[PDB]
Amino acid sequence: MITPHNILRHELIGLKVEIVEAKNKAMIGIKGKVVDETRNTLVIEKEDGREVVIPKDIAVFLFQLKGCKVKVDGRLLIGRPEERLKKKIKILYPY
Amino acid sequence: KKFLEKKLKKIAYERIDILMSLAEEEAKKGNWDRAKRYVYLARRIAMKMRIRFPKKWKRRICKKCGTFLLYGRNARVRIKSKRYPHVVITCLECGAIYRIPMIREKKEKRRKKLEERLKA
RNA sequence: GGUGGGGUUCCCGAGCGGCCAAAGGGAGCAGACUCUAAAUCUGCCGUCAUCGACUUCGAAGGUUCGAAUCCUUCCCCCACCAC
RNA sequence: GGAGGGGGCUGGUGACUUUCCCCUCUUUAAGAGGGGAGGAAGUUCCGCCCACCCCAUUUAUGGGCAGCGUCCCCUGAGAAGGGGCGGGAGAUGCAGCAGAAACGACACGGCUCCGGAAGAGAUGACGAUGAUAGUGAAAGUUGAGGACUUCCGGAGAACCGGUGAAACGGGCAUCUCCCCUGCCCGGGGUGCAAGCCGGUUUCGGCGCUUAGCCGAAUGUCACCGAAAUUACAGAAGGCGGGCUAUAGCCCCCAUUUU
Ligand SMILES: [Zn+2]
Repeated sequence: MITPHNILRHELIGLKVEIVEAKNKAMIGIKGKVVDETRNTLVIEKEDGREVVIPKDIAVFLFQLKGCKVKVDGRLLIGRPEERLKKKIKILYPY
Repeated sequence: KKFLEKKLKKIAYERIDILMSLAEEEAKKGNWDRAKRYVYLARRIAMKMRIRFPKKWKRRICKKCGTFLLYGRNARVRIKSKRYPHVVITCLECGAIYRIPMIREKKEKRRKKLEERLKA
């Protein structure tokens, strides 16, 4: 099962996602699934049919699990998912 | 108190299973390059985690190119056992040809038949 | 300004690219032992605390089938120098 | 138009004080003039000027550097960043598990021959987990009143390895030599807190500066400009290369966007 604690190490591809906050104004309001994932980038296919390239470190993501909705920064999702499942420890201080 | 019941290798095996299931689910649509990307990421996490492939998704992929092999579409599967028992997978994309020798199971069946002959 | 080096468990300290391989010692807890206590021995030894399994080898990136180890960068800690 | 990356530059003038410093100068001792930290001074990875000690005096032998731009590999929003430079031989390693087998080839099983045992002549054994059966036998076409078989042990021409990242065969990394091309000839070791002098423990002087301190000097304000004392950040003998961190403007590239 996919847990909100290990979502820092679970695979993001194959999960519906929407973003709630970002510095880009037009980025806010997208909904879709995750297809491709690189070191700080998701390739998201919308339900409308548009592929978008979303950087991770500028936005916060809301991943839709089996019933759950988890809000995680992409600053926590830094690194390739290969190296992220190797081991990546990120500690963020929003002061 | 037990908070972490799932370890690193267990989530690695789950990522193997999810990525290769999504590889099968996305390989039938028409995007073989996306399925090649899934097989490439699963192979990279297999060499990284030092974990072995499951026996379900073991023979469904190609080692040379990395395309997920649909049997019939881009993979030709023929069983020949005249000289030696073998099941041959043939990649239609690049041309890499692999097989499944079954000599030792035939040896076990042969020893069982020898025991049935000697008991009778 | 300069040379020869070191950072690994709470503290002193080893470690061939490979199964917590992580030598360990002292420390804490528990057992054993004793009238009590010291000393000796046994297991946990960071966690679940019975076997066993996972994390940390100053930090990051990269190579590799796989990093305490090999490469690069960022650091700190030593020793001694004015004549 | 908005986060980000790379390259370029970082001072000048005027006033105050020798009581911020150094140098020069005249003069009823005090004034006047000039100059005063940067792209990295940091990191110490290096080389050269300068010194001492040894061998040697050699371009005979031999040593050192380079194969750049280009290309390859790896990671990024694919601009950009990092590493490398030709070929051969020898040695080591690719743990554990798996696989016949982990770096030169092989022993092993399917294939051929021989010896032993078991069943059998319109019977019976075997056979869709494939039968007499063929091909350069990796591979592919074949698919049954098909049909004379099976095992063990030994020896051999050709083909083949369910495993693993990587295999009857080609790779990877390290080390050492010889096969090249061009340039240069003293070879090593320590380093200015080296080394030298008055002194002979300890001190002062040279190295030392178109800034040159050492108990580590380079001050304050305004302004043209817009490159400005704002970020990283400070000399200590000097010069050149590379790395690290970013202030202001200029130029170039990318995502969202319209
Ligand atoms: Zn292929």
